[PDB]
Amino acid sequence: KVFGRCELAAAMKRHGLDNYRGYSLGNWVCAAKFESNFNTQATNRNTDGSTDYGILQINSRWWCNDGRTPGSRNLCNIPCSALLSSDITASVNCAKKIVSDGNGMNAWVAWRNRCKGTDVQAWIRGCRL
Ligand code: NA
Repeated sequence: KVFGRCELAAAMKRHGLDNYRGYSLGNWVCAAKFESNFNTQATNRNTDGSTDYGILQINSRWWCNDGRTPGSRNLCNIPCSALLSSDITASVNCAKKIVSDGNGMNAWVAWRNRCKGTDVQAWIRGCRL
């Protein structure tokens, strides 16, 4: 599924991502924009042979099992395919663990490079939340 900006903002809030670990909803929408372009089916191979899955490009290296990432962990206790669902619950649950891991949203390199310190409120501007 390709979400709209305000539709994704609404689904993130309903799943308790808004202000989770102090990160305003605009920060999560901005990360999703540049990770996946709001596409729940987005997958990208990393050079180390791990894969990033879903709206928030969660990495098989640590967080999900795709069965092809040697030496990896599955810390969110899920198949990486569940991160590709039109329902974002599993992606949200697992992003809660990632952002609690100690480096906050810096774990999303696109967040750091393209969202951090920007006017992230623009991402939820005009949205009926
Ligand atoms: Na893994």
